[PDB]
Amino acid sequence: GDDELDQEILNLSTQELQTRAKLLDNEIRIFRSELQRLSHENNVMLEKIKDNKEKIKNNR
Amino acid sequence: TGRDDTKETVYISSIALLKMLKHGRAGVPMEVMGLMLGEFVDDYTVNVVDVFAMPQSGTGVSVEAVDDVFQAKMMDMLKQTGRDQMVVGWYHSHPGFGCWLSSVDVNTQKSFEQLNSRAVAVVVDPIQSVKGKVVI
Amino acid sequence: MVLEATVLVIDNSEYSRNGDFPRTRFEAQIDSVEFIFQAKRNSNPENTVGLISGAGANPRVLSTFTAEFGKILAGLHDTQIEGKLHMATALQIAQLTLKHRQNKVQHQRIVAFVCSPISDSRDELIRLAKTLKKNNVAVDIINFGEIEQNTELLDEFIAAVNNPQEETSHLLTVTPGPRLLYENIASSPIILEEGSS
Repeated sequence: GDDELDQEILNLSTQELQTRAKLLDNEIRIFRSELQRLSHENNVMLEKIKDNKEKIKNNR
Repeated sequence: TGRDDTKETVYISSIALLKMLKHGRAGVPMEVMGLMLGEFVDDYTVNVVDVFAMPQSGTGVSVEAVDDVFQAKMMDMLKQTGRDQMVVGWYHSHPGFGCWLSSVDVNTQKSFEQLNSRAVAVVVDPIQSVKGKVVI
Repeated sequence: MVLEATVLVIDNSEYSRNGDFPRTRFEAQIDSVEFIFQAKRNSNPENTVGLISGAGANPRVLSTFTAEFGKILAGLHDTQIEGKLHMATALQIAQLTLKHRQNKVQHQRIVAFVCSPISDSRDELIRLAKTLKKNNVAVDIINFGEIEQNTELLDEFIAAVNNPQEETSHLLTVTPGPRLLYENIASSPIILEEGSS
């Protein structure tokens, strides 16, 4: 957090800092969608290797 | 009186026959197998409406190479398409040898006979079906 | 309500690239879906959610009924926004998706986001409105498309659907002004809704 502290009282208003974290709330609600999107794909992928390897060990 | 067992004749629908041949020749000489979906009506008619293939192994047929997990998924696929009825047995393909059950195959068959007594085993010879006769 | 299957219709448009809502409407709808899934699932985890779009020049199934939260989410990653929702056909395509369910105990419900003024005919859609309830389908219309200066064809659609039936049609209009689309919809009765039997 190199911002939203007494460094940034100088740069812009203290009310800009009040609202700025609340524009970072939208932004992490979006990064959470994408991170959970990627949770579901790594759960499906790993199980798709299990499907492959199960035949492969039988032949092996 | 007990239960009396008597003649039956296995009627292989045109669909079922092509699938066994296709799956069996393609996988030969590795053993091929699959379940027979159909219905029993009558007491002289085993009617095999369809077959499918269960995944091949390089352990060939085995009691644990039948694989019920795969059977269950497949059954639900037919259920959603409105084609499930009753599994009437199993078939397997010996490669270029005759139709006879192997000792191992007897025990594979003993399992399905518990689940339905009218279950058959259908032994296929694909490399011998390229005559003017199909050997099954 | 409990014991319920829901097809959410997402309106895909260039109207949802508008920044009225945060920080387009589409990016607001991503958040909204995630919330809705959990609300229903924690009311009763035998509920399932399907997802269709308007995307394309014809609606399409991005997800059939699934108990998988991530499949709905994956569907949104796939969908494209240059398509336009055509509501008449989307209702009919939803009705078919609502015949297929995990269990048949799950009730039938449509939830429809509106982000564009609808230019399908009123009399055309009034037939469809009455088809829904014969199939026992009620429809909750979240409206924020037909309030960008447009009439309420909707008023007639919701009255036609309502009847003695535990599935109950609802008209919700969501404040278009910044208060966060998802917040208001989540806070709005959706698991505190009532029947009409």
